[PDB]
Amino acid sequence: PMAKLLPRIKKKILAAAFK
Repeated sequence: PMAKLLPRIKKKILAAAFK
């Protein structure tokens, strides 16, 4: 998607994975 929102979500998911 042109919107960075979805890639950002993925990045946040990886961030949430960082425990």
